[PDB]
Amino acid sequence: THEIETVERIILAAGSSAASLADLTTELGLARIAPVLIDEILFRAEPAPDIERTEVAVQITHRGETVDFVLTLQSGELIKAEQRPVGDVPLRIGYELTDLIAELFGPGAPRAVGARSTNFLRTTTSGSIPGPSELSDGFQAISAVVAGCGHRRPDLNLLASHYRTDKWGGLHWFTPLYERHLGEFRDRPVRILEIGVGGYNFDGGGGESLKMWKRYFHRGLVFGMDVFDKSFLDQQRLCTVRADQSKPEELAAVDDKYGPFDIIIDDGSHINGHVRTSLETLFPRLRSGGVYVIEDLWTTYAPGFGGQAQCPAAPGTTVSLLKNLLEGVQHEEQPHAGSYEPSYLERNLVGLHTYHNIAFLEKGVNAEGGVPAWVPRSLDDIL
Amino acid sequence: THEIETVERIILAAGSSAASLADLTTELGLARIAPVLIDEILFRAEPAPDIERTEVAVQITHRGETVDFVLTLQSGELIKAEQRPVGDVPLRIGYELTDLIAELFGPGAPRAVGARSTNFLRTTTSGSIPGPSELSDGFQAISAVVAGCGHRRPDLNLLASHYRTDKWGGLHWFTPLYERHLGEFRDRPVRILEIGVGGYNFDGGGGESLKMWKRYFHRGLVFGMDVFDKSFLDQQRLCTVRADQSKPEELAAVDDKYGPFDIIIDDGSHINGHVRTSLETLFPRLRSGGVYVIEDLWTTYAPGFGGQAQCPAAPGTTVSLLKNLLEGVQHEEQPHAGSYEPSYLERNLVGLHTYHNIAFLEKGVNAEGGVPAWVPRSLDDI
Amino acid sequence: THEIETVERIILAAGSSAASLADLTTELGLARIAPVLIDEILFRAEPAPDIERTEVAVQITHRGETVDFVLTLQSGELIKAEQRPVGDVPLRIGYELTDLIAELFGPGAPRAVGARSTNFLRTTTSGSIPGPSELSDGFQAISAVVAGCGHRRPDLNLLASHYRTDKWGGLHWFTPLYERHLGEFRDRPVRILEIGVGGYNFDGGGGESLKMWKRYFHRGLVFGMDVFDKSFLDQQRLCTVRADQSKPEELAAVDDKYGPFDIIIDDGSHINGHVRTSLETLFPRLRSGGVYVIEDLWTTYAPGFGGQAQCPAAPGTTVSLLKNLLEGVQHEEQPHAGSYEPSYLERNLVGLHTYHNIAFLEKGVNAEGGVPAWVPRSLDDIL
Amino acid sequence: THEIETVERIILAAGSSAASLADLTTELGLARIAPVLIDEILFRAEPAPDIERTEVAVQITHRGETVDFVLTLQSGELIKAEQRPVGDVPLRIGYELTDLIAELFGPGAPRAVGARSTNFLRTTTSGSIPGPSELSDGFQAISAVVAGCGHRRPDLNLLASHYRTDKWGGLHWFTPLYERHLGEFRDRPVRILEIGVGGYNFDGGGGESLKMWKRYFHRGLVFGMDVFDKSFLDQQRLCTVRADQSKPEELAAVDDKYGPFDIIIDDGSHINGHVRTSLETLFPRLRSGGVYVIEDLWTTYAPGFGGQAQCPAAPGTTVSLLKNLLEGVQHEEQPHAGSYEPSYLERNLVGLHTYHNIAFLEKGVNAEGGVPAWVPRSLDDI
Ligand SMILES: Nc1ncnc2c1ncn2[C@@H]1O[C@H](CSCC[C@H](N)C(=O)O)[C@@H](O)[C@H]1O
Ligand SMILES: Nc1ncnc2c1ncn2[C@@H]1O[C@H](CSCC[C@H](N)C(=O)O)[C@@H](O)[C@H]1O
Ligand SMILES: Nc1ncnc2c1ncn2[C@@H]1O[C@H](CSCC[C@H](N)C(=O)O)[C@@H](O)[C@H]1O
Ligand SMILES: Nc1ncnc2c1ncn2[C@@H]1O[C@H](CSCC[C@H](N)C(=O)O)[C@@H](O)[C@H]1O
Ligand SMILES: [Mg+2]
Ligand SMILES: [Mg+2]
Ligand SMILES: [Mg+2]
Ligand SMILES: [Mg+2]
Repeated sequence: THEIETVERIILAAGSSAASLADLTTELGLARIAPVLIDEILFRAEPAPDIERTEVAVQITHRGETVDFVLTLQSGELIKAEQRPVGDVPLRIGYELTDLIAELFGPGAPRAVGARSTNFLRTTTSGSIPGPSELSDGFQAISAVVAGCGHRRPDLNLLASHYRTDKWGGLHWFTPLYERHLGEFRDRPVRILEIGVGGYNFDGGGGESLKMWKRYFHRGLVFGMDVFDKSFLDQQRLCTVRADQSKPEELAAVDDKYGPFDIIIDDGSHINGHVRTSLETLFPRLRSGGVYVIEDLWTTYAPGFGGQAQCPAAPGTTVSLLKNLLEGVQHEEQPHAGSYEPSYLERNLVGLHTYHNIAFLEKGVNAEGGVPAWVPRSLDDIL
Repeated sequence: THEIETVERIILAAGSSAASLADLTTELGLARIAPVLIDEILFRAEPAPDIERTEVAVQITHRGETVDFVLTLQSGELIKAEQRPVGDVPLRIGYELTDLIAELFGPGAPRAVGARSTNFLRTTTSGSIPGPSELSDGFQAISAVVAGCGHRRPDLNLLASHYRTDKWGGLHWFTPLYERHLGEFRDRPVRILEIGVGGYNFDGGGGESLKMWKRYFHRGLVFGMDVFDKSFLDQQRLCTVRADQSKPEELAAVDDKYGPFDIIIDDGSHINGHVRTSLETLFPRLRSGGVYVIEDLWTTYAPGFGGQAQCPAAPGTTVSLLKNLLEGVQHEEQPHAGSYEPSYLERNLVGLHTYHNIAFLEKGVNAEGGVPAWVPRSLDDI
Repeated sequence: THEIETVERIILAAGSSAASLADLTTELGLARIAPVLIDEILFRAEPAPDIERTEVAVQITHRGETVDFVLTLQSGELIKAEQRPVGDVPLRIGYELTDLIAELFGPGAPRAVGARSTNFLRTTTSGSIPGPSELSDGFQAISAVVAGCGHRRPDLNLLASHYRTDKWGGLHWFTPLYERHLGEFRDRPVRILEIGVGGYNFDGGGGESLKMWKRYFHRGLVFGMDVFDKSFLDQQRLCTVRADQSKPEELAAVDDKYGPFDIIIDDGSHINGHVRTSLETLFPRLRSGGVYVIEDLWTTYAPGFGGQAQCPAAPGTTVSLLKNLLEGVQHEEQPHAGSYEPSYLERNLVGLHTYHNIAFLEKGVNAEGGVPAWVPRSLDDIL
Repeated sequence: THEIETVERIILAAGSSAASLADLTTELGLARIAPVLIDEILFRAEPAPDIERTEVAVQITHRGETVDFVLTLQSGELIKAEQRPVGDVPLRIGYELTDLIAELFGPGAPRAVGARSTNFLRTTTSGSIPGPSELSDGFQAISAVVAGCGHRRPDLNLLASHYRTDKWGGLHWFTPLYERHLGEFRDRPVRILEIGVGGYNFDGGGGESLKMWKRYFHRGLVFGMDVFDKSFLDQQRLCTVRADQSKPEELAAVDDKYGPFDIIIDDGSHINGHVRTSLETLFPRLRSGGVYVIEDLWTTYAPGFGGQAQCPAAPGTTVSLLKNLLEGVQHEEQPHAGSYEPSYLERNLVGLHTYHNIAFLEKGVNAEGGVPAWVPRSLDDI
């Protein structure tokens, strides 16, 4: 929890004042911040290009202190980093700590120039003209690390295919919809909760969507909730929590410890009652201006999921809930006793987006007022 | 019809090849195109700033030919243009015809530099530092005209307030939602249909929203359908049509004459049956990738509009329709005991956006396939 | 200085974590934050529409505390606000304090829905159908206040015409260039310095550009430096400083007290030596990744400005400086003794943008390395 | 020439009216257009994912006619397409011709939903939950093809690395600067000229940058000029031309045949005189609002490239030229003792962008007027 807190403080400083970032850099120090930034460069530079073992140095300096890391990249292998000297590495990237913190965790347009220093094959051990492979592999190696040092907008469809989540590809085509409804939050220091880590009780299974969310939300903290243990996936900005979406107390404990959440995604049991329980408990805890997403609406018709093989969808099914939420947004126009008090969902659901197998709920203040009484409601009133 | 066609050709060439624009400029000529561009400038420069009567010259040149216009701006007065010599007018703007066509009807980011020439008070009415009012009115006048010569993104909320449509302000707050769902089409040569011009049978009334759509869609042709005549609102890129949204034949005639439409907006009678008839007839005619919008969902509960004062909403009411459209998007996941072929709305509705008093329908191909049979449907399958 | 500090803390919290904003709201309290937000609504809602005197209520609530303000709008008059009851004002806007802080000072896309509550003529004292003026003036009045409650992107050309600065209109056409080079910083908590407040020694003169920068940078602190007093213009997010751009010590004192600056604009004396002194002293103090802007390059040829009526421009003139800066960006490719050490401007100028009467300097690390020795430099080397 | 013209007509119609697209689809027909679209899909879907041989079907329909293609993807292998029946292929993508034309060559935001149909493993090779590799390879294959069917914004840095051009990586870092200055033209039907195809006189060499420009400008026609033959690189939207940048007649011939150009990039000999000759001849031919780019400013100091090893840079060297262009932008503010008429570069250069080893020149109208005579020029004037 102190670890998540330290990464968060760096993320927030990246988007704050110069004085705030200076205070944090002075407080934590280069030795402590550097490894967090190298961890990000490794996660973002993946995957390594199809090249022979090639070393690339990253040097971070701050107020007279400098730390050097040598990253090793090779076709089909996890990129590795080591705090080591760089004098014999002809591929080098240099950064002021303030610049690298912004490059990785800063909001706003990626910088096109001036964020770093570069040394590319200024000396070659081969001879005078560097070998073809040496030159080719060099270009690819330094380019891969540079790509991992920044926050250039990624393509969520490509990320989904790379991390192997079923949010994109033949089973579902949700990623462009996520870009539409969540893209305005990409530069924001978000806390995202996804219910359903993936992999069920299979050992070593799941986390694909969580890694995608970590990559897309460069300033985000990703939380994954599952009834089964997923602690093996825990990493920088990615925390798994063991909890049951059927139990309101367990849901509230997740929010009490890791919330509040800007975005909540239901991709869990798909059991009709669990979807409803999760929305009733977490929608009031969701940040106002946030988005609640329900994936796999098809379970509405599957008895094995507490659904009913009937259309219109049976009450207590996800499609019936979505239809009621739709009418709820119009609560102020509905016939009601003056004493009527709107439900939480009626007052706090400002937008409903329904697509195939997915719904997006926008939380906000639904209180613009019903059509005034002085508006004609009949030709009788017109006349 | 030839007039609407000429403006359309200019708009389409503005986003085409150099050869296509060259061919159109050669065929129509400067004398014909320039008045279309001046009309746009007058429409987009409005309103005139709070200044005393001030003249600004606009000169358009093309392949050895040049035409001069002098615009007159004054507080509270309609901006006027006359084809006259620039002469002594000390506020001047010059353009190559190609640059002005792109500036007014071109897609893409507004140019920040190099699109025109300018002369500002090289000669004053004193012979030296101009009078305080001459300088202030001069800056305001030339700035107003230049603003009218481009396609810089407008604020739809401010346009709705300026043109006085109820789409924004206290009765409704729809304009930001329109920006969200129609913003991607602002650079497109769209044909927009709004059912409901406004003003009912009152003389000289309506057209506020149509003027807003003309200002927002700088490459768009705006069509307003109304059961009553609204020909007095007719102007460049803005055509009114007399037709009844309750009658499928009249809706089809509107589409056959002025379609197809990228965007259709129902802001008409608000009578439940008319909303259903308009959607059933025009949704199939809407361009795929287009957006159908229904305003005033409240009439769902008003008996005077064919509504029923009950909740859940009665069958045959707009909210009930929206709930059925929502379920139809999931048609591939629904149980179908025998041969089923999806309805048009099930197959062509890809997205439903429901807010307070407004719904946005995205038309497309809804055929990604239902969940495959090999997917577990129960722990017994597990 | 405690005032600037308090507005800054609110601005930074608007773009931080939920916990950070909660901590600040709890610390300062609604009573202290509310007036800062009302001050912004008045500055941004200006000008009032051409309407008869109309009242619009803004109500801000936070954790069981609520404060009500009544804004009065009238054709040709400064919008006024008073902490007052709202029961008899039929035009009302309601906000949670967290939502209003983000709406005014938050980074990111303006919210399209759910940020506030609205009451529009639910009761009219006139009768049942409100009068035409009453209805028309109402629409305009509430719309104007709503526009002042947010950060919807403004048009810098229109702002320049409204505030009456010569950056746009016949004398200059710089505002679209400012949008191009400074637009990526609009959502950033910037500190901007403009040298030249305007109005010279004329009493009550100047500040037009400063008000424009305050309006455009909704999260920004605007600083205006002038040899003459301009304290009468001082307001929320807008501080004037008496200092001389000819004196390096006075320039450094401005940066020591109000810096560091993300953006510095020279629109002052236009005296060739003052432009050079200002750039030599403040470019090293400018934030890396920031922009230095020099307006009115025409003084390069005006003897009355220490210029020379000659072309090519004489050494010590702004155009000559810009040409040397241009060559300086290529310092690594220039013939030099190996011992050569790049100047500050050579090492820290990554981009030079020259337009008519204006130049934009991008500060960053100019250290990608010169063309390697192993690159053929002659057909002799080729053969 | 007719082939380049047919692809150009398709691209222009993709951003035109419904009527214009309808007319082109009727005139050319599905049989003619579909192979152009399949060629784009193969170019944009590359590279194939690291999978075992997998087939993906693409079906395009138009007014009662439908054609089927089966694409084959395999690790390290060139993606192949064949016009064959979809048959049993379990990975399928369907498109209406109009939707596919817009998806590949349309301007504007990529569509997030409704642009196509899809079938994914409705039948597996086991009869039940597909084999682990069948499912993984299936997701990768269909995703790769769908990616190739659209105009989603690419990362120019990644494209430069994928196509292996030195515009990015250790020798140069220009691609983000290209995104800044050319990004606004990505949705435009551009004609781009790069002087310098690459590969010199080595057999089979060059074209890396030309392939990058084709991928980035999804509506663009790419032209590569080189003194040596590069016809082997010729492909859809990518034409090589043999011409000498030292010879004004050859540069004019390139423009007369394949112009006018929205963007011209000098990455050729790097010989100082050739850079000056190319700019003097082609800048007047460049579209106003267009961008002229000069790479490799370092040759300014290299005697083997006509440079002089001195600083300040010698007259007749590229850096000296850039310094003179910078001063020319201020031509209206310069003292002119007698009648002066500005040069072409003074009148048509509106912006100069100088970075390390690269310059971006914006062409436009540089005529805002010098400072008016009534402006004080001295405290004596004050
Ligand atoms: N009651 C419950 N509470 C929480 N998680 C549950 C649950 N029942 C099942 N789950 C988990 O929900 C997950 C659904 S699979 C999630 C896949 C992942 N989101 C991706 O897109 O890659 C499984 O891992 C399962 O263990
Ligand atoms: N059956 C029908 N067919 C078409 N238009 C109809 C109609 N019944 C009523 N209308 C028209 O629908 C309009 C509704 S008011 C439209 C307001 C306008 N869109 C604005 O925002 O400014 C009226 O002008 C009315 O005459
Ligand atoms: N040496 C100096 N140091 C600082 N400011 C100076 C100065 N000499 C003159 N100035 C101030 O520079 C200003 C130039 S006018 C600035 C106009 C303003 N930026 C706008 O665009 O609206 C004058 O107010 C003048 O008093
Ligand atoms: N006079 C001349 N006219 C045209 N091309 C020339 C030339 N002299 C040399 N060239 C060509 O200029 C090219 C320079 S290398 C181009 C690299 C390519 N743009 C890339 O980024 O991948 C060589 O292919 C060379 O043959
Ligand atoms: Mg799932
Ligand atoms: Mg309405
Ligand atoms: Mg000035
Ligand atoms: Mg090069």
